[PDB]
Amino acid sequence: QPGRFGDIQSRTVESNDLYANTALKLARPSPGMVHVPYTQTPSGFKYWL
Amino acid sequence: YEHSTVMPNVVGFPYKAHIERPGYSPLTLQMQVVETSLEPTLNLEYITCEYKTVVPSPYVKCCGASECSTKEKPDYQCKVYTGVYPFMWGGAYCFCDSENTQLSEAYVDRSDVCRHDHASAYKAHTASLKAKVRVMYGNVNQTVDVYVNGDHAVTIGGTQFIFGPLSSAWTPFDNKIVVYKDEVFNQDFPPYGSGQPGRFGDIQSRTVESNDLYANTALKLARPSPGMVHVPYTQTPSGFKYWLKEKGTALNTKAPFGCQIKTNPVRAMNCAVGNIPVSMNLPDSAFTRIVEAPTIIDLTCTVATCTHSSDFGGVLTLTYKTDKNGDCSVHSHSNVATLQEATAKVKTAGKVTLHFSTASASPSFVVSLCSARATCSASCEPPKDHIVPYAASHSNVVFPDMSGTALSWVQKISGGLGAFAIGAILVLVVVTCIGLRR
Amino acid sequence: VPMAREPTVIHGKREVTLHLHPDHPTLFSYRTLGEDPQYHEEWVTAAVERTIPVPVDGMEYHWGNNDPVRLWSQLTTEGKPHGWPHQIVQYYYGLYPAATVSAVVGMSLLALISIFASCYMLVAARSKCLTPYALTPGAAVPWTLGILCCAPRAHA
Ligand SMILES: *[C@@H]1O[C@H](CO)[C@@H](O[C@@H]2O[C@H](CO)[C@@H](O[C@@H]3O[C@H](CO)[C@@H](O)[C@H](O)[C@@H]3O)[C@H](O)[C@H]2NC(C)=O)[C@H](O)[C@H]1NC(C)=O
Ligand SMILES: *[C@@H]1O[C@H](CO)[C@@H](O[C@@H]2O[C@H](CO)[C@@H](O[C@@H]3O[C@H](CO)[C@@H](O)[C@H](O)[C@@H]3O)[C@H](O)[C@H]2NC(C)=O)[C@H](O)[C@H]1NC(C)=O
Repeated sequence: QPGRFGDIQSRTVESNDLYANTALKLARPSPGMVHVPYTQTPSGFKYWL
Repeated sequence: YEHSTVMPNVVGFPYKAHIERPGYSPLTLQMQVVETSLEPTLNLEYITCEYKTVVPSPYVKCCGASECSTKEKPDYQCKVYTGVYPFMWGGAYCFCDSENTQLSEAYVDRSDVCRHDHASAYKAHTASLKAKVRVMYGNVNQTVDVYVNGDHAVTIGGTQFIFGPLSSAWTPFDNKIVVYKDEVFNQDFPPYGSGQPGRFGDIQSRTVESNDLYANTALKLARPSPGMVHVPYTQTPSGFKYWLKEKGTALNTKAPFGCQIKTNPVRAMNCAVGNIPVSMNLPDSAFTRIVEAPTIIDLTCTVATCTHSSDFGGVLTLTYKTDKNGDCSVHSHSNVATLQEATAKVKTAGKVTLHFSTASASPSFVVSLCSARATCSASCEPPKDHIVPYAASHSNVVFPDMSGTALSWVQKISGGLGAFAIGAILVLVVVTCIGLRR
Repeated sequence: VPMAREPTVIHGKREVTLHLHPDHPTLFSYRTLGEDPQYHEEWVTAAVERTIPVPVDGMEYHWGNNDPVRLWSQLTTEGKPHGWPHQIVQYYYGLYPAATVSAVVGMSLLALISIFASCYMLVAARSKCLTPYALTPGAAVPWTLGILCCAPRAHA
C-alpha cells in the first residue's frame, strides 16, 4: 500500500520485474509554463525507517 | 389553477410536484434548489486596529523651569522632570549644573494602515433569506432568482411562483458579530467607550473615517536616566495583535447544518434546514385536454430489485394496456420512494420501467401513470459499501410497512396471545354465568 | 502558495481512517455537518494517522490549501432482514442501536404480562368450577372428570 512499508517490491536485487503502487497522479500544467506537474505519496521505506 | 405544496430546503434534492386538474391530464413539475444565501442585517458599532504611539522630541529648558499643559488627545500623557543634566555628542549643554527641566510628551494615534487591516464589530438581527431555484417541466427549462418570503412572485413560462417563508427561524449568527477579512466570529465585544488595555478593542473608532478616537492602553512615562535624552515610557502591547494571536476558532469551521460562512456581505450559504412552502398559478395552456393524452387501463406494478441505498437503487416495472402511444406523467404518492423521472413513454407493447430511491426495509407506495393507479410493495436488501461521496436522494423514512416481514411477525404473535387471552376471558365468563344461571 | 498532497482514506463503519503526509506544518480541520457539529482543528507537522467520524449526516475535512471534501455515510449494517425473528433484531440493531433494545424489551414484557394474566384466569376459573363439587362426597361425573383435569384422577 502507498506510504507504508513495501510500497515497491522486487523479487530479488537483480530481478527485472518490479511492483510499484505509490499513487502517482499527474496535474494540468499552469498557463504559460513547461513543467509537467505531478503529486505522489512519499516513500514508504523512509517512513518505515 | 391555484396549487400549493411544500418542498424541502435541501440543495440538489429532486423535488417533483404532481398537479391534478380533474378536467385534464396530470402534470409533474420538477423544482430544485440550486443555491441559497442567508443574509443578516448589520449595524456597525466601531472599528479596531493596531495603535501607534507618537512621541515628540523632548524639550530641555536650559536654566529655567517649564510648565506642563493639557491637551485633548487620545490617552495624552505629559510630565516635567527637574534636575536633568543632559549630554550630546560633543558636549553637555545647559551650562547650569542642576537648574534644568525636561518635559516629556506622548500620546496614542490610530495606525498608518488602519483603513486596510481593521476588524469591524457589528450587531446582527432579523436575517433575510434568498435562493436560486431551477424549475423545469413540459418543454421549459430555466433557473430564476427569488426571495424566500411570501412577497416575491416570479413568472416562469407563464406560471407564477411564490416561495413562502421558511418553516424555521434559525440563524447561525448570534446577536454580536466581529468580522475580520473573510472570517466571522461569535464574540461579545465591549461597548464603545469602555474597552480595556491589552485585549480586543483597546482603541475604538466609530468609523474608519471618523475623527474621534477612544484609546485606553495604560501609557505611562518614566524619569530619564542621568546623562541621556531619550523620553522613556512603558505601554501595554496592542490588543489587536493579541486578538489575532488568540482569537480561537471561527464561525466558518464551526457553523451547524453544514453551511459556508462568507464575507462582503456576510451571509451563510447552502444551509440545509426547514421547509419552503410554494404557491403556484398555472395558465390553461400548460395542461393537456384529456382527449389528447393516451388512456391507460389495467395498471400492475412489480418490483424487480430493491436496495435502500443513497443512489437510485431500485427498479420498477409497470404493465398496462393502451390504445395509442404518447407520454405520461409518472409520480409516487408517498415520500417513502422518490422516483427519478417525471415523464415516461407509453407504448402499445405494455411495459415500462422506472427507477426509485428508498431508505426503508419494506416500502409501500402508490404510483400513477397518466390517469391510472397501482400499488407497489417490495423487500429491500442493505448496501455493502460503507461511505459514498454524494448526498442521499431519499427522504429518510425508515418505518416499514404494516405488511412487511417484521410487522407481520409482530401481528401474528400478538394475535396468538390475544386469542389466548380471549379464550381465558370466555372461559371465566362462562363459569360465572353458569354459577349465576343457577 | 503550494497545495499539499491528498491523504489516503480507508473506509470503516461510520468512520474514515485517514493517512496524512505533510512536508511542512499544514492545517488540518474537519467538522460534522449535522445539527450539533463535532469541531476540531490542528497543525499537523509530522506524518500522522487520524480517525474521524462520519455519521449519516456527513462531514467535511479541510487539508492544507486544497478545497474541502465532503463524505456521507450510508445505511449499512450486518444483520439479515426478512429472515428469522432473531435476524431482524440484528438488522435493526446495527442501525439505531439504542431504540431496538428498548422496543424489544417493551414487547417482551407486554407478552409476559399477557401470558401470565391468561394463565391466572385459567387457574382461577378452574378453582371456582372445581370447588363446588369438592365440598361434598359426591360423584365427579366422569364426563366432566375427563374434560377438566382435577386433583382426583380416579379416586372419587
Ligand atoms: C549664561 O549662563 C548663566 C549661568 O552661568 C545663566 O545665568 C542663569 O540665569 C538663570 C535665569 O536667567 C538663573 O536662574 C534663576 O536666577 C534667579 C535670579 O535671582 C534665582 O533667584 C533662581 O534661583 C535661579 O537661579 C541662574 O541662577 C543663573 N545662573 C548664574 C547666574 O550662575 C544665563 O542665563 C546664561 N545666559 C542666557 C542668555 O541664558
Ligand atoms: C436544464 O438546463 C441545465 C443547464 O443548462 C442542464 O444541465 C446541464 O446538462 C448538460 C448535459 O449533461 C451539462 O453539460 C455537460 O456537463 C458535464 C458535467 O460534468 C460536463 O462534463 C460536459 O462537458 C457537459 O458540459 C451541463 O453542465 C449542465 N449544466 C449545469 C449548470 O448543470 C439541464 O440538463 C437542463 N435540463 C434538461 C431537462 O435538459
